[PDB]
Parts: sequence; structure tokens; C-alpha cells
Amino acid sequence: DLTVKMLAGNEFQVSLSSSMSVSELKAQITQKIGVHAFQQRLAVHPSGVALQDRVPLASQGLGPGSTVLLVVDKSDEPLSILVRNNKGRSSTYEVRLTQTVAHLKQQVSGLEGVQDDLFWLTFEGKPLEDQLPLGEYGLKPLSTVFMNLRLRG
Amino acid sequence: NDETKALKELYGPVDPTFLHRFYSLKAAVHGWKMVVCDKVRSLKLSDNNCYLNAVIMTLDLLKDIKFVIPALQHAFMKHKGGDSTDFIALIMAYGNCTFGAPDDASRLLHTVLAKAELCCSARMVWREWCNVCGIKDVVLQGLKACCYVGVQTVEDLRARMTYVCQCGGERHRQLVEHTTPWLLLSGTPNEKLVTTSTAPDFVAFNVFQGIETAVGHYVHARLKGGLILKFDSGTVSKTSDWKCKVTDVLFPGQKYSSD
Ligand SMILES: [Zn+2]
Repeated sequence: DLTVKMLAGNEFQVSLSSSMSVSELKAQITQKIGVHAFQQRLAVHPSGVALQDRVPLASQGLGPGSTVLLVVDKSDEPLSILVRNNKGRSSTYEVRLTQTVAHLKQQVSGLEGVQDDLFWLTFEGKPLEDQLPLGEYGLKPLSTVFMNLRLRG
Repeated sequence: NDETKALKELYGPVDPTFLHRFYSLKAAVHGWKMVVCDKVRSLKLSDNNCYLNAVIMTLDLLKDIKFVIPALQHAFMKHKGGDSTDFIALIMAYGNCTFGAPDDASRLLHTVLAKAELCCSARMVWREWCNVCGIKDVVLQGLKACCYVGVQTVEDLRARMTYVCQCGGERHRQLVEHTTPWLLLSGTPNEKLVTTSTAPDFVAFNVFQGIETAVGHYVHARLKGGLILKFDSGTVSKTSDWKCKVTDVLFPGQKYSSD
């Protein structure tokens, strides 16, 4: 049963020495404070070292008897990406990592003339989920997103 | 409040309609049956559910998966215990599927797997490079190392892929290491001639029948006993060779490196 500090400056505890995923921590943070994982900056209190990626958790922090700091990167500066369609046509879009996949789909549905729920998107082999933000998928300037028709069978 | 917190723990972050849709699907699919064919369970055809037969029979082949959403894992458990109604309604609900409406098995399959994790090891290593920006290796672990949407053969998976780099120049990435317990590749319906004189490298696949611009039909195929088994929504037949439009292809454990 940990705890995380912010700049509110208020705190709250992660109710879990369990599951343990940094990401679930993130998600725990995500659903506890409505903040997207990709904007979360974690650092062990007070050694500002900001963590490995592997498995929960220490390394350098474990048990109900420690604390970690959380700062939210509030950057959603616009960027240009590509969406390549059913026939292989890529068109540029202005986006923010903060917009949802669903929002980008509205754009694409706009420029392609296909109902937003009549197709779905992938990035580098992986499916993009509607409710999640573009930033979840490590989208970069000029990343290419693929449009797949929603078949009916 | 407490009640809202518990639903959040149970179903995770969902939209305001989710629980109503789930509970209605639960009631609506109550009559569906899972029937035993060649000693495995297949979803009996009903209300255009063939795409769910494909999805369900494919998931049943995926060893060591587990769902990170508790209601979904419980439903999954119940399904394995022979009571599939909850799991079916839940995946329809997470899939935004509508009862009696035809849908896309691959889109659903990978939507469902996005909520899952792998209870064993798996790893991809990709090499990316730009003439300007240089070289970086990208490591990927768990369930995500086991699925790919966009190609349907292992050689296409291992081929150099070209895209545009951050810097404006062209960028390349390519798989240089791969260890998995299985490998699911998915793509658009694609005509292949599948023969069993020589055992194919894959162990199962799904097939879309019909024109893709109209409402088609899904069949789930398994390679077994030197034959192709075709599970068509509750029934099964057997063939040696089959010219068909493949969608999802399931391969065995990968164990690959590139010098
Ligand atoms: Zn570059």
C-alpha cells in the first residue's frame, strides 16, 4: 500500500502491494486521477531517479513503506501524422497526443467519407482503441497509421 | 462513491452505456449454444454470430493468456468451465457489437487481446534506423510480442519495413529477435491455397467467405491429423486442400534471431 505525491500539493495512496505493474500503477494513477499514462513522470522520493522498465518494482523501491513523486507533462503541442487508407493513400493530419483515437477517427472519417465505426486503426501492427489517447501509442511526427475496413461476417 | 469505485475496479474505465449494453447482450445471447465438434467447442450459428465463433475458437488456442480486467477474466474462466454466456456478451460489449449484426472477427479479436496479458515470457527486438538519425533497438515484451496486424506470413513479419522518420527522411525497422509461445498474424482477407500434403507452418486460421464489400461468412480452421478441420459455426467438416481468403493466421512458438 504505497503513496504518491503531486504539486497540488496533495497526495493519495496506491491501494496495492499487488498486481504491481508500473503501468498498472500508472493505470491506478490513470483511473484514480484521470491522467493518461503517457504524460505521467514518476520519480522515487526524493532521489529524483525516474525508474527502469522491466517488472514491479525494486530495483529501488518496494513495499507500503516508501513513496514516489508524480508530475504530469501537460504538453499537447500539435504534430503532423499520416493515415494511410484502404487503397494505400496517406493523407496528413494535424493532431495532439491528447486527442483520443476516436477523435482522430472523426478526422479520418471526415476526409475519407466513411462512417467512423465502419473501420478501425492500427499502428505498427497494433490496434488503436477508441477511448485511449494518441499519446498512448508513441505517435511521432509523421508516424503512419493504417486504416482497416470493418468487415461484416 | 463506493458503488462507482467497485464497478470501475470490476469493468475498468468504460463509457456510460457499457453496463446497459452488457446486461442486454447477456439476456439476448442467453439461448446461444457451444456445441462439441471433434472434441472441441464451437459456437452454434445464430443471429449472425459466426464472427464470434472465429474469435472464440481462436482465443481458445492461445495458451497462457489472462485478462487484466477482472470481470473479463472471470467470464473467461466461466467460459473455460463450460458456461460461455457472460464471456460472449462481455466481448460483444467491449467490442461495441450489436446483437444479430454481422461484424469483423479480426477487429474484435485484437480489441479483446488488447485487454489481455501473457502469463509467460515473450520478446520482440526491432532494429530501427535512419541514414540521418542513426540506429536504435526497440524491445517489446509480453502479449504485444505475440500479435501483429498488417501481415499474414512470418517472412513478411521479418522483412524490412519502410516508413517516414521524424526528421522527414525515410526510416527502416526490422525484426532481429523473436521469442514467443505462439504468434497471431492478422490481415485483410487474402486468397491462399492451403494444402496439407506437407504440414503448413501455421496451426490454425480464420477465413472470410464472400465479397468483402457485402456481408460475408466466417469459418475457423485448424490443422490437425494431417487434415484441415473447418469449424463452421457449430459444425465441422474435413478437407485436404482449400483455396480460401485467410484473415487471422495462428503460428506456433517463435524462436528466431538475426545476426
Ligand atoms: Zn531521421
